[PDB]
Amino acid sequence: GLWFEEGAEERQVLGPFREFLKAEVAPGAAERDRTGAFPWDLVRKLAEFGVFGALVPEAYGGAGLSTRLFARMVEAIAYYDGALALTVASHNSLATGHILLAGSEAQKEAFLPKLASGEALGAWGLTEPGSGSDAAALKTKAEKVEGGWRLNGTKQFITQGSVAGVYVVMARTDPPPSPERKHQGISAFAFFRPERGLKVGRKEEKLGLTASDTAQLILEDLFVPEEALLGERGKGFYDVLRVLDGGRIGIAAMAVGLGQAALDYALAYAKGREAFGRPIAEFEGVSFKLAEAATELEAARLLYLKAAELKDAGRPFTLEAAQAKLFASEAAVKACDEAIQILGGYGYVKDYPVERYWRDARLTRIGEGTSEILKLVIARRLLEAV
Amino acid sequence: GLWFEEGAEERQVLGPFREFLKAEVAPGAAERDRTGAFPWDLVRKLAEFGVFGALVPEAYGGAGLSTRLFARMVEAIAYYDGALALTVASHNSLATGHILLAGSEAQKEAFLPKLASGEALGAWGLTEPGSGSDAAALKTKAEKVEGGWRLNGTKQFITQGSVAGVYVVMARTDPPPSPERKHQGISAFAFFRPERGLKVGRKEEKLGLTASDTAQLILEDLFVPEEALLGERGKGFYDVLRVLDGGRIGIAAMAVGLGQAALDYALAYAKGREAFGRPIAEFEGVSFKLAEAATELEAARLLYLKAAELKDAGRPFTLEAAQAKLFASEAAVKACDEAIQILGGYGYVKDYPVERYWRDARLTRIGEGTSEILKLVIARRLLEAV
Amino acid sequence: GLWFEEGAEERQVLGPFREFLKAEVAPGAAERDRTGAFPWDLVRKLAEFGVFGALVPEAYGGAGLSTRLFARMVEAIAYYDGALALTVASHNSLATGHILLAGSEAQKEAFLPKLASGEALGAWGLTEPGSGSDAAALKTKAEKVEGGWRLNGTKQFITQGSVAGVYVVMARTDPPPSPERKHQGISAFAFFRPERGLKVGRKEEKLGLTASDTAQLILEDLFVPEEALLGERGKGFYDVLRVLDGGRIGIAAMAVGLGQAALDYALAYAKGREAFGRPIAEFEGVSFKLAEAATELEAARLLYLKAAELKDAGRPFTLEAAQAKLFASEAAVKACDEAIQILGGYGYVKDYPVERYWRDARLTRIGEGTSEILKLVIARRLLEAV
Amino acid sequence: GLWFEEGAEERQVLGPFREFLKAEVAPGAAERDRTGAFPWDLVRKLAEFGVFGALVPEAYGGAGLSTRLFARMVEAIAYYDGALALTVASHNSLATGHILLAGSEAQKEAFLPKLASGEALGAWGLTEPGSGSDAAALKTKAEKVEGGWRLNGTKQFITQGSVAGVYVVMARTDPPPSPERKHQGISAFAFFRPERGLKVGRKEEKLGLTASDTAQLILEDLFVPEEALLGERGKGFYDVLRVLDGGRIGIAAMAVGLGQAALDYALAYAKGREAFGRPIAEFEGVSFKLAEAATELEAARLLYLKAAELKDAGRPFTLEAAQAKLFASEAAVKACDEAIQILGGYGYVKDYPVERYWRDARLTRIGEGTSEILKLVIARRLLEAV
Ligand SMILES: Cc1cc2nc3c(=O)[nH]c(=O)nc-3n(C[C@H](O)[C@H](O)[C@H](O)COP(=O)(O)OP(=O)(O)OC[C@H]3O[C@@H](n4cnc5c(N)ncnc54)[C@H](O)[C@@H]3O)c2cc1C
Ligand SMILES: Cc1cc2nc3c(=O)[nH]c(=O)nc-3n(C[C@H](O)[C@H](O)[C@H](O)COP(=O)(O)OP(=O)(O)OC[C@H]3O[C@@H](n4cnc5c(N)ncnc54)[C@H](O)[C@@H]3O)c2cc1C
Ligand SMILES: Cc1cc2nc3c(=O)[nH]c(=O)nc-3n(C[C@H](O)[C@H](O)[C@H](O)COP(=O)(O)OP(=O)(O)OC[C@H]3O[C@@H](n4cnc5c(N)ncnc54)[C@H](O)[C@@H]3O)c2cc1C
Ligand SMILES: Cc1cc2nc3c(=O)[nH]c(=O)nc-3n(C[C@H](O)[C@H](O)[C@H](O)COP(=O)(O)OP(=O)(O)OC[C@H]3O[C@@H](n4cnc5c(N)ncnc54)[C@H](O)[C@@H]3O)c2cc1C
Repeated sequence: GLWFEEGAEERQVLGPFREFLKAEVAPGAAERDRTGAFPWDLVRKLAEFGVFGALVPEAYGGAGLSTRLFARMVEAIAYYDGALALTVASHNSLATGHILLAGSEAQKEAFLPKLASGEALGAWGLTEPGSGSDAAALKTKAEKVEGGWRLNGTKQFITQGSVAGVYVVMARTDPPPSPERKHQGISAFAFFRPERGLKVGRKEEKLGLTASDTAQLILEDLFVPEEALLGERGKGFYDVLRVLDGGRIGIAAMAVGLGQAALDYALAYAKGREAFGRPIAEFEGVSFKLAEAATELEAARLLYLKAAELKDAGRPFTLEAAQAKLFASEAAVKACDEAIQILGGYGYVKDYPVERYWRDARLTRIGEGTSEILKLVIARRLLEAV
Repeated sequence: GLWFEEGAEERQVLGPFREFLKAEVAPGAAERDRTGAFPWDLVRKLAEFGVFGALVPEAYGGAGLSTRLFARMVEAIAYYDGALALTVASHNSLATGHILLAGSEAQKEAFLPKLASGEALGAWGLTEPGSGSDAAALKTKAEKVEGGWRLNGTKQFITQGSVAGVYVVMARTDPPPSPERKHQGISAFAFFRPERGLKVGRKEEKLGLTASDTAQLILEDLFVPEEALLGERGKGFYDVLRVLDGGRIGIAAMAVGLGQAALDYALAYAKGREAFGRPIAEFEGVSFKLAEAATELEAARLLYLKAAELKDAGRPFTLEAAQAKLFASEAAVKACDEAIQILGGYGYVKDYPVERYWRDARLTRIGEGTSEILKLVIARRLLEAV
Repeated sequence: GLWFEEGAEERQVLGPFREFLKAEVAPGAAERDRTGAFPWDLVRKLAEFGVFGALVPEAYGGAGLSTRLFARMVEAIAYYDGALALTVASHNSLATGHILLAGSEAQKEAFLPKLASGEALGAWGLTEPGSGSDAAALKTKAEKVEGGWRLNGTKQFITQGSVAGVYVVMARTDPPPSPERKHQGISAFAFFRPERGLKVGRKEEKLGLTASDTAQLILEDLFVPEEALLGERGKGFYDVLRVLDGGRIGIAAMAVGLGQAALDYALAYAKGREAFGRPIAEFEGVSFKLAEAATELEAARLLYLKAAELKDAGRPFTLEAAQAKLFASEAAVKACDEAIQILGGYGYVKDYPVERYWRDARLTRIGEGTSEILKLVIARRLLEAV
Repeated sequence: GLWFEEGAEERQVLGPFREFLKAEVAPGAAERDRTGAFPWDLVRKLAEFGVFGALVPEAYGGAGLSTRLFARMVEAIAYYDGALALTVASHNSLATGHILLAGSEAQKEAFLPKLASGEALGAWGLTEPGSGSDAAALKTKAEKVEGGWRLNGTKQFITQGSVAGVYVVMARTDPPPSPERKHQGISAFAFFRPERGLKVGRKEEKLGLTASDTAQLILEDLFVPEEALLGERGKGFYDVLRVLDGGRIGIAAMAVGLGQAALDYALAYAKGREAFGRPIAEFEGVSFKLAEAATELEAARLLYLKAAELKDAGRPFTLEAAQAKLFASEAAVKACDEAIQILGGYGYVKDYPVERYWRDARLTRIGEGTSEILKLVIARRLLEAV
């Protein structure tokens, strides 16, 4: 069909997928938000579908899907369970994506098959206690030893950090030429869950996405073989930025899914709830919110589809991925907040899903580049183009 | 001192009060947000101070404070514990306020002393499952019987609903002349916790203000004596509106307190957290948020002080109370959301208080008149004045 | 290349078109904004580009272009002269579009060739002094007489009202079945500039779009032949609604053009203007404004391209055209206001074009359905879909 | 009565003042916006009200009014004529205020009587073509010569620049110790309109405030006596900062006046204009805009009254004046834009005053410190307080 809508082939995949989500994922979303229990059962079931190898080429045991279709799949998952959407998006975009992007043929044959089947979930460790937005300020170090490297440092807020079977960690291998250029000298390392040298820190409770595994990683004299070095030594940061460009498309889709769920719930609610003798949807104070949210969410969807298209075409998309994530996350969180408002007192109670949608969506304005950082990324590119 | 700042007499009360809050209330705020355990210990300690009889005249065993001072006290409590602030604000403004406003000398001597000492917490039941914003659409009925009345109906989201010793419930005693004028025929009833006829429904879990008691009340053939009728029969709605005007000043103050706590935390954090070689407070993306929030919160404070002043002067303040609550709640929630953003990933974790500040403040845009309802109230008054 | 980009065919047309605009239209834009002198000379030259018969089939002497290409052409014109863009958009979308939509073969052969060549500009009269948003409340009457009709009424703010050679006027021919169905009974009439019966009222000075011809039309027992009736008698308002859907796509494009011009100017200015030792573009207070505007403008463009595509595909597009116009107009006006701010004092002086961009763009949130009306159109469609 | 209301004394002054404004100023406001003709006649009459020497002590021939009363007077003027309000505010706050602040007894006796009577209007020249927000980067030089100084430089956008009888110009007299301390070495010079050495450049057309005199000043080896030095040599910028604090209070009041005029007009219009069978004020899309604007404008007024009070009390008010100006200007411009929207097409025509209100108010977010600069001033004060 038309570029902006789901084509026949996309519907053939997404239609059945959405029914699976409604039947198997939706029922326990509220409970998972309360308990935080990692959904191993659903991971297993999704993995059997190839969801955890979505972007991985079929040659490596993956589904070989396009960025566009995978993004739509993430939106679909997020509509029913934000935590699961983050689990799926991060696994595919970050750890797996980085190995697919910079891995040698040997590394891709060793890691990709296990990641694509779900046998091994992937964790991507960039952020640290002292550095997030300024990611190049990381302090984890990698020193050269006989047979490989010795890693020492701490990673903060790592998704799948405690359940991962494969880890990709960024560490400094060489001194930076200057503080302005501290990105130089950083390398990436890919390795299977260590027998020793890696421990999970005190788990933090989160505002939302309860069931998503987020943990602190403490690396103490962790040994990794020579084959662990991912990409060229000291040039890992450029690769990190390319990985985040792709990851941002997934987060944009995640945001749209959560915002759409909130809008859909508010629309249905406003049509059935009456006040002053008529459905509240008849008051502009409610209908205008619905119209604005619907419009912004459609705009956000078009933006992430555009970014995905550029990536699928092998063209630069840094600016476009940033714009998509920025707009989708900001619009989605606003839509969720308006949905809470439309339900009134009921929007403040956990028996209804809207308060969870907001709590889950709220992280999309922070993860993989805060909205502030993205505005810098966007402005810089705009100014360069004069 | 100058009208807009705390005078010497106000500081004499608030200064020591704030230290008490820092030492006895602040320490357990996070735990109460997780467990929802009603703070009986703190209620007892505050009650000994007269906090639960703040507006009640000294003749009835109250503290006889001004609306202005009580509002500042609510802001102070909210700064450290939103749930406790709501408990204090609702008890004083609604149940107690309604009895003080419309009670006969006999009723005030019977109820006020117990409410002012905290021996009896007050619950005010207006809202029902089918009516909130359109409060005059309530369905609870009061039928005249020998010796008094028989009440039947359900109240929704009632603060102190399960722990109250005194209840004030609104019910229809006479048929409305028309749907446009359904407010006519509604009466208010004040009574001590019933030996029978009243039961607490399934408790709902909330987005925030966890430790604040919120319950559904089910009235089944509840008998109340003739002396229970509060105000004139069928004219209780006008009184309800006057009670809400006063209550809105307290909620405005509550919002300001929560927003100020968020701003203060973000300011301190931004000064100590460094990125790209400098405190993040040095980046306009952060400092502009701080400046805007500080400015809006000060404006909100001036607005609630103005409303309080008018009430203390015995002058109309419906428009002013609505403006104060509308602006304070909207500004406070925005400030809290910006504080989450400034802390970044840390703003999304429960080890820090900012995510709780937002969750607690979020109800202020809904309770005692949603922002939408308040805009209607304000616009109507503006248009009447031409 | 990709759907959202200009295709090979589009570039071959838009490339030289833009060159013409920069050389012949841009130079006098500022002067026209000051004098309001209608650009008859530019109209003649533009007519050569197919621009005054863009959507009219080649059979009737038009250019036979797609809605998508025409929309891009309107954005291009708007980038350099907002008044000219409105002249082109209205002529094509309203008067011409209505005749193309409901005209009989005889009417199309008689009117379209003259409109499509620019020899006769078209004016569309719907709005009246007492009705705009509530367009079906028009009072202009059309009484049936021997061999035709006699029209009496006043039309307000009609584009091309004083310079038009062809007029399309909506007038009531039959009584409305009920006040709720007042849209029934309205007919459309197409006719050439009469010798009498039509006079132009006191010209009003406008905030922007100075050179765009806007006038009040006073119909005084204006006679029109039987052949003047456009569409089915009493079904004129239905055609009007269809005409507005198409028109809104053009206004959305117009808005994007003006907003893009403001953004581009602000970007160039911020890169060259220094303060405190560096380009002001290096301060986030400035760069964040630029990033947000750019993000919203690109979403707005995607929205109008989507609406144009649906129209070209013969599919429903009422909802989509409303979303495009609403989003684009609101985003463009904000971007223009931000540009004024970025230029500081220079943004307040007419020597620079940004203040004009805002004044011109400001009408896009009002014309062809105010933003408020569009939110209603949007909400209704969303709710009807359940 | 209450602090925030007009006191007995204020009403006795403002009552007749407002009557004068409505009778003598309001009638020609629209015409002056079209012609830009400086209102010399109104200046003479206003001078009678003490308005051109409002803050000047009676000893020096002034009115000896409080900052609070003067601020209310500026709001009153702005309500009817924005250009006149700027003329009064700038004359009083800048040129006159600077001489009153740093002038010696001899300078005050020589300048103030003439400025305070309106016989000599005052121009304050700080801004230059290359420096505005970064005011300390001024390039105008003051070389020491026999019996005085010789000034060379260009001043940009100077209010009263071409009609002033007294000029206060900032020029560098000594080299800056370092680029970071460039504010040191700047001096102020007060002098009467010279016979040569000062010429007015090409007048620029403005977006609004048409009748306000604004001009570029070219100083060409302009000689001024030793007595021209205002304040301590090289310490002129410190006085400049103090002058701006006071000026910002006046601009805040100006903004409130314009915003209030727009709000009042929109309220009256919405009550009388009907659509779809009822006053448009009955649609929340319109009434919510009115309620928000009214709420923000009253907060803005409270903020400027607070700042004025602190100044009158001899207490610090830098932070407060910045907050007042920032809030008032932003709120007023938004209210004016909403008024344009509420009038629909009529809001876009000059026959109605709302488009002028917006154009006039728009400068308040730029003059005497852009909103961006004010947020910096605010943030710095907040952070210094820890
Ligand atoms: C639930 C969750 C899951 C996550 N999963 C992963 C993961 O799987 N892998 C991984 O590596 N990381 C992960 N993260 C970390 C996340 O990427 C970082 O939190 C984020 O990139 C930076 O946030 P921060 O906490 O470092 O805040 P900071 O970087 O300290 O920033 C704090 C505030 O300062 C602002 N700021 C900083 N610099 C500037 C500037 N120059 N201009 C303007 N504003 C600025 C920021 O926008 C923010 O508002 C996760 C975080 C969370 C909460
Ligand atoms: C934690 C909590 C504590 C509370 N405590 C008390 C208490 O102590 N005592 C008590 O009596 N009640 C209490 N309430 C109830 C509260 O007052 C009501 O929820 C509120 O007044 C109305 O909300 P609602 O749930 O009825 O939503 P509704 O009234 O159904 O409204 C839903 C949405 O429609 C909007 N809307 C409705 N009408 C219009 C209109 N005409 N125009 C535009 N928009 C409209 C509302 O603004 C809202 O966005 C409490 C609620 C909560 C959540
Ligand atoms: C420069 C210019 C060119 C124009 N050219 C043409 C033309 O070529 N042909 C033509 O026929 N007309 C033309 N118009 C008129 C334009 O179409 C109308 O102005 C518009 O459709 C309705 O605006 P109005 O002035 O009637 O405002 P109103 O309809 O009176 O509305 C006033 C305010 O009330 C709001 N409002 C009204 N109803 C509701 C509601 N139900 N809910 C919420 N808000 C509501 C509106 O949004 C607006 O904010 C032009 C106008 C201008 C200024
Ligand atoms: C009608 C009018 C009357 C005036 N009257 C007077 C007068 O009487 N006397 C006088 O001396 N001047 C006067 N001015 C000038 C006015 O004071 C200056 O324009 C203003 O102080 C600075 O604006 P600028 O044009 O220099 O913009 P710039 O200083 O170049 O700033 C341009 C943009 O960059 C932003 N910016 C700059 N630095 C930063 C930063 N560090 N962080 C974030 N953003 C930044 C600004 O906010 C603005 O958005 C007047 C101007 C006008 C238009």
